Amino acid sequence: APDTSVSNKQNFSTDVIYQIFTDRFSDGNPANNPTGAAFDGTCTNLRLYCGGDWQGIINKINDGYLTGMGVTAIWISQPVENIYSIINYSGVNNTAYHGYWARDFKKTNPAYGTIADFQNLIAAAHAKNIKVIINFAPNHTSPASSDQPSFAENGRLYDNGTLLGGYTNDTQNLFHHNGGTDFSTTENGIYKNLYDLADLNHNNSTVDVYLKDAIKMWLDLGIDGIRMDAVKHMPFGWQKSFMAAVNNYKPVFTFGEWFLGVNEVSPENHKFANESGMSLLDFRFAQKVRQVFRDNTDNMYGLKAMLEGSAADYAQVDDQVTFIDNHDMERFHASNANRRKLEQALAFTLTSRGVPAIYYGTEQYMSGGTDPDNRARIPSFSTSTTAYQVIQKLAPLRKSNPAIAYGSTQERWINNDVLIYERKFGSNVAVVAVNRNLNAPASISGLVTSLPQGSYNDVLGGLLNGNTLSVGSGGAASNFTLAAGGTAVWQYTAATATPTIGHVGPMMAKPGVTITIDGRGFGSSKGTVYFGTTAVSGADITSWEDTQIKVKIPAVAGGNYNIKVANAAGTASNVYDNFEVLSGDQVSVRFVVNNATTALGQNVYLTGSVSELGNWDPAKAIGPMYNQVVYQYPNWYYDVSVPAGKTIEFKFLKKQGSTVTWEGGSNHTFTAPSSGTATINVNWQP
Ligand SMILES: OC[C@H]1O[C@H](O[C@H]2[C@H](O)[C@@H](O)[C@@H](O[C@H]3[C@H](O)[C@@H](O)[C@@H](O[C@H]4[C@H](O)[C@@H](O)[C@@H](O[C@H]5[C@H](O)[C@@H](O)[C@@H](O[C@H]6[C@H](O)[C@@H](O)[C@@H](O[C@H]7[C@H](O)[C@@H](O)[C@H](O)O[C@@H]7CO)O[C@@H]6CO)O[C@@H]5CO)O[C@@H]4CO)O[C@@H]3CO)O[C@@H]2CO)[C@H](O)[C@@H](O)[C@@H]1O
Ligand SMILES: OC[C@H]1O[C@H](O[C@H]2[C@H](O)[C@@H](O)[C@@H](O[C@H]3[C@H](O)[C@@H](O)[C@@H](O[C@H]4[C@H](O)[C@@H](O)[C@H](O)O[C@@H]4CO)O[C@@H]3CO)O[C@@H]2CO)[C@H](O)[C@@H](O)[C@@H]1O
Ligand SMILES: OC[C@H]1O[C@H](O[C@H]2[C@H](O)[C@@H](O)[C@@H](O[C@H]3[C@H](O)[C@@H](O)[C@@H](O[C@H]4[C@H](O)[C@@H](O)[C@H](O)O[C@@H]4CO)O[C@@H]3CO)O[C@@H]2CO)[C@H](O)[C@@H](O)[C@@H]1O
Ligand SMILES: OC[C@H]1O[C@H](O[C@H]2[C@H](O)[C@@H](O)[C@@H](O)O[C@@H]2CO)[C@H](O)[C@@H](O)[C@@H]1O
Ligand SMILES: OC[C@H]1O[C@H](O)[C@H](O)[C@@H](O)[C@@H]1O
Ligand SMILES: [Ca+2]
Ligand SMILES: [Ca+2]
Ligand SMILES: [Ca+2]
Repeated sequence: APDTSVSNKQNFSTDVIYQIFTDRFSDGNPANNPTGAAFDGTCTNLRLYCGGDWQGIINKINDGYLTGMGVTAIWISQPVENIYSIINYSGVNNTAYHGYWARDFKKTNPAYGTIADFQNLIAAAHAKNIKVIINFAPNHTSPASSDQPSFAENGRLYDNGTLLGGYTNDTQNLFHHNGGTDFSTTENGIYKNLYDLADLNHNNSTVDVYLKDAIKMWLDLGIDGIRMDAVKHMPFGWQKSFMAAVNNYKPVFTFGEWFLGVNEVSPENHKFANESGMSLLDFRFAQKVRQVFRDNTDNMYGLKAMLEGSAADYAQVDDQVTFIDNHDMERFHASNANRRKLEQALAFTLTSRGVPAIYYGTEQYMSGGTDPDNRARIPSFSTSTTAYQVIQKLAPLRKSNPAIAYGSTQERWINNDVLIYERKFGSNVAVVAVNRNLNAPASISGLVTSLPQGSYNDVLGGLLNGNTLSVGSGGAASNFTLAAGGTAVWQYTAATATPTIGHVGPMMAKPGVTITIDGRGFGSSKGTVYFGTTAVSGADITSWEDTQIKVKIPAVAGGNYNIKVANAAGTASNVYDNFEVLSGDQVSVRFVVNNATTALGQNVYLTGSVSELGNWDPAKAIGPMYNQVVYQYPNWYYDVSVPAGKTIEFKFLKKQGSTVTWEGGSNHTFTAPSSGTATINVNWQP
């Protein structure tokens, strides 16, 4: 099957996602509507259930609203059963309409539908070439008070109906009891509660095994991707072991939500996306887009800086999920704002690198402040809005032109208000011109592109005042006027003679697992696949065609490898780096080191005899470790994904910058569990 097929669960770069807040999209089955005080059929009280469900999504899939827009993927509110409590927060009733208050990860939220409804949704979507992503929030259960068990459902967690435990009398330690986070430090935000939500303890074997079993159930139901909620708030090492569980079973595109504020560029965020096994919602992209197109707090130079910086900071920038707003931000379109601002932000996002995700209702020009005002019921299903047509014209390009899906990004013209950028992949090219200045045209002369000589029509057909482009020899464009608020898209596609890799997924798994290599120019005859210097050919290459290769990871030592392919004739492709071969199945183990004193700025790290611990290379040591919440300095701790059942030797390090101080004595040793978790507690050896 081609890289663009709906069956490709490992690659969403050729897709356009539609963010569906289930309860607020379409009530297709009034019969499963919550009743009484938990419901408001008029959807005036945005904190109660309005009725939106999966039958409704099925209907909008079948009547062409989404397909007519060029939408090829959707993500939905967490599907698992939530508490049924109607909580009164300072005079106002609140319900789990948002799906974030889980009580049973192995059952569905009856308000959204039954398991059968979910199966029907998966089927209906796939029949229309639409992939389905589910929100999954393993960080917590629901609102709770240990001193007041009668409050809500006490954060109780059930396993397919069987009560496991609640926040009160939590002798099993299924949850954390360290108060609420103030977001002062990453560690603080991980081992303390978000709001009053019962924080799950992933170091508890029951919890660990339970959540991994739960996600497998959903994987078996046919989901095509996972949107991990609040990933900045769970142990990064545990999440890696989680992604390993997913990838070593049935790999599907996964990304997490890690909020970044305006002007916030986070190295931790980059590292998580680069090493966790999942990508992230591109807040850095979203926030800059809002600054430039919405709030006028930066110009095109800032937009360019964001594009160049992110392409360098993210190992797989093409896996980051882009957007201009979502369920937590104020809607991009302000009540009194010119609609062209939203339309340009949309065109920009749809033609930029990554995986575009449009928040439901954006195309209907919905406005609204922060939660819950940004979650109003979609006002209409009109295909006649300009925004709807913008998506309709550009969304399909991610499928037809690989430059948009996998291409590099290069600025070709720029000033305060204008940015003309080029996407390029193999012989494919796309040039996008945007003039955010709604009052002043711009004279574009000296524009040089990779477009072959000829005349190119604006793919938007002048919808956003774009124009035709005339390209001479050398790719030099003839002088033209870019209209005020003008947005144009010119593109070119052609066969690629040389094997070219545009995407690989998953990027982390153990030997034997099948990975998907997408691109162009692979040829129809099986060639060769390389993991580092190791060559794979023949039977282990399950299938091979021009745009997609399915190949089993060879049994090489755990580590980071460069992926490359060669066609049947032996012509080698470009290198797709940063592929992590795991040493085997993974388990999350907590390492605790006692009496490791340090100077301010100096931190303790973990190193060991397996790639998962960096194979003794300090530059790849695990950490910086923590020393405040669960354990206190001079004791440090960290949760780490390590190969199950392996006997591992390790040591701790104290690092100040790249300067390293090693534990003295012999290596520490332990054997990781075959499943579940474990805690290894040792003393720092001088
Ligand atoms: O020994 C003493 C005492 O200890 C224990 O009590 C402590 C608690 O255990 C501990 O958690 C802590 O709780 C306090 C909080 O730290 C503090 O912040 C405060 O919480 C308030 C909050 O300030 C209020 O704003 C209000 O919260 C609202 C939100 O503002 C709304 O936006 C809404 O939210 C929900 C969203 O609508 C949902 O979409 C979803 O959000 C998700 C996002 O959409 C998603 O993008 C993101 O990634 O993840 C989010 C989560 O999935 O969920 C949101 C949360 O439900 O609604 C909430 C609810 O109104 O109210 C909270 C609660 O009052 O106050 C807390 C109480 O003090 O500190 C406690 C005391 O130290 C023991 O439990 C106790 O018995 C002991 O006596
Ligand atoms: O955002 C939170 C901060 O995180 C990081 O801080 C870590 C330090 O870099 C790391 O050295 C360690 O800090 C411990 C000190 O090493 C240790 O000496 C002692 O600190 C003493 C200090 O020496 C003394 O002068 C002062 O009077 O009392 C301190 C004790 O409170 O304990 C420190 C831990 O409590 O761990 C830190 C994380 O907990 C970032 O480096 C920092 O920039 C961030 O602000
Ligand atoms: O692959 C090559 C070798 O790999 C493994 O060796 C690793 C060790 O097992 C591991 O402990 C670590 O070694 C560090 C020491 O633990 C640490 O004490 C220090 O050693 C210093 C020593 O303190 C000092 O007295 C002496 O003068 O210099 C030593 C350094 O030369 O740093 C060590 C790291 O350099 O990392 C080793 C891999 O680098 C296998 O165990 C080994 O058999 C392989 O040959
Ligand atoms: O002609 C090559 C040149 O094109 C672009 O330069 C623009 C510049 O961005 C505009 O602001 C204005 O100064 O016109 C120039 C072309 O004459 C590229 O930005 C530049 O890198 C490239 O060399
Ligand atoms: O600062 C709070 C928020 O205000 C507005 O919604 C901006 O568009 C957004 O970028 C910012 O994060
Ligand atoms: Ca309903
Ligand atoms: Ca947590
Ligand atoms: Ca890369």
